[PDB]
Amino acid sequence: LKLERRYNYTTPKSFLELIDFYKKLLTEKRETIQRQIQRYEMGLNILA
Amino acid sequence: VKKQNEYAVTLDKLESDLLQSLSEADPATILDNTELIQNLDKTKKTTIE
Amino acid sequence: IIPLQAEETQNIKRDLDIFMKEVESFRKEFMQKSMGYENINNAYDTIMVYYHKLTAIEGRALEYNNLEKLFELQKSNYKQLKDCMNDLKNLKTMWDAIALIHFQYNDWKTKPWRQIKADILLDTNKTLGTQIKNLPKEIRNFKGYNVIVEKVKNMGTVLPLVSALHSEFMEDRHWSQLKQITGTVFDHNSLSFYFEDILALNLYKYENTVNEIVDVAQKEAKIEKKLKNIEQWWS
Amino acid sequence: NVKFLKENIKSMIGDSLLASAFVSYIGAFSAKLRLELWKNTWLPDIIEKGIPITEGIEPLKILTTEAIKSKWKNEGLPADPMSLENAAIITACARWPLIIDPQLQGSTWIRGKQGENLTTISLSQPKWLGALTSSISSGRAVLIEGIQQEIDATLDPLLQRAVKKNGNQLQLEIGGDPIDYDPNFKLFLMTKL
Amino acid sequence: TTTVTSEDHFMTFYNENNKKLIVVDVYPGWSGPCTAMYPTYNQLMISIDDFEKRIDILLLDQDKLVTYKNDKFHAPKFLFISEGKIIDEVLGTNIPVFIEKVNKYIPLS
Repeated sequence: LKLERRYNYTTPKSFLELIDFYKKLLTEKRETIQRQIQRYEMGLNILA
Repeated sequence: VKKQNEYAVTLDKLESDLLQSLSEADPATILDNTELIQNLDKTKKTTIE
Repeated sequence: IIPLQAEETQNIKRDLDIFMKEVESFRKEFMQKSMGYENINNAYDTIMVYYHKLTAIEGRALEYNNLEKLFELQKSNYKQLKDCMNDLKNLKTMWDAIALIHFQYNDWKTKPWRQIKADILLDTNKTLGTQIKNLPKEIRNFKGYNVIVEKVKNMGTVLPLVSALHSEFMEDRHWSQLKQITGTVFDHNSLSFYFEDILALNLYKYENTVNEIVDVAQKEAKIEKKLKNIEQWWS
Repeated sequence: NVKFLKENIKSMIGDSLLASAFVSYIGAFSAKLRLELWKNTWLPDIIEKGIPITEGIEPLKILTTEAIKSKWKNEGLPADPMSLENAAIITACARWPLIIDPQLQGSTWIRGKQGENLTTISLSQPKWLGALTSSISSGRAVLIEGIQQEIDATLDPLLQRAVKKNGNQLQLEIGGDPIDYDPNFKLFLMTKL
Repeated sequence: TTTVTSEDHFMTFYNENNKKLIVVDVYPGWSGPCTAMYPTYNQLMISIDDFEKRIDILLLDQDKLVTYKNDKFHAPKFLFISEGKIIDEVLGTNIPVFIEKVNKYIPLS
């Protein structure tokens, strides 16, 4: 706001909607791997 | 980038075709089976490539 | 000889303390919901068992003081008994709450027979307010009380459904489509005893479907009223 | 592949914090400042806290793949960090993407990415409430043009990411009469200002 | 309900209801108390004998039965007897809408 005229704003609702998004993105990302790692561990147990 | 994406799909396909092939084939067939010898040659090559 | 006799009595007192705490828990665990009198009889019956325990309780407290000799074990067996007495008193206040609960449940069945669209909506509002008042009043006591509180929670859900029948925002065609999904033999306005039949379809298990049904009805009641406002203009 | 993936769980826990922090707030700022928020302030404080971040990650790589960057090169997204960054943000957006685009770079790219049934609706369109409520009920996407500032009161219920669940079918209350809302609906807002 | 006219008729209706309670209601909160007492004595008799089956209520016709029961206990007035012996004494009046006072009344031992 000091450097250029451009106005941005953050609210406590903006923060509360971050914590939601991270929780949602972390589960999705971790669920993609926990599926991928399972295939390899399932397959290694067969190879062995 | 298209070849890196292409090869990843072919290796992912070959990976699944080891899991079904080993499990389905019997221990007496596995030793002198032709399809399993071919896959192990291809998978070793495609990893280096 | 005081201790030797005291140990014997204390051991008997503790056993009696436990049995009383079992009997007080039994009357609290047992929910009518509907069931009347037989529960009220069980409470007064428990009242006799406690009076019998208080007597035995006394016959110990006598034996201890008779012994004397400043034995801590005599006073502690008493501290064990007083615990069972307070637990009994908790069970007392519990059975009391159940009776008031059956009285509101009894007023509800009378209003099903009475029915009335305008009466049910007003009845549904006040009962919801009274029911909410009772649950917040309930606190502490013994365990198994959650079992009773959920029964009251189920009672409030049916009170919300009665208010929807009151409004008359759903037709029979709307009542049939929901009835197909619901699989309930009773329709929107079948009889007066339908309040009992609506119970079988769990409020928790079949609120979403009925709510979704009642919501689609209100949109149709609005959609129809515009068609009636429009049909009136051209007529 | 196992041992690496096990290290790729915990390191995709410290990543996701940066990614989320980056997508939510960063987007209103300019190149220099955007860079100072995630590289000069955040990425350092995560190394101190010992959250197991993958070494050398930046928002470009961690949010979106290399295949999908090459797709955007074909839809008029220039290769400058700021446009890729902006584009990675609109994709993984929890809140509705409001876009500040003079020079119409953003608008042209949304027509590229969302090619089919991206129905463009200026707030000044006459039956605009009807065209949106019909597209909400069964439509791919809607770009809203103009929308300079002061968003109309009829959008305020839609702008709320909240959708009411009426049993099986989901129905959100927009305007006077509530209308059904189907999944995979997008709403891009763009501001030539 | 066992309507009393005295402390004799208050302790008699008390002793009669030995299994349940007999809540003597000595006077009221003014405001034409006789008609209101008999009207409340019906809805409470429904809420006490029919609904609860716990207590009777003996609206003591103007005497000092409350003061004598409070004397005999040691523990408008409301004397709650158990086998004709003073067990519960609570004093305080109520106007026409005494449903709040009655809800407040429900329920001490």
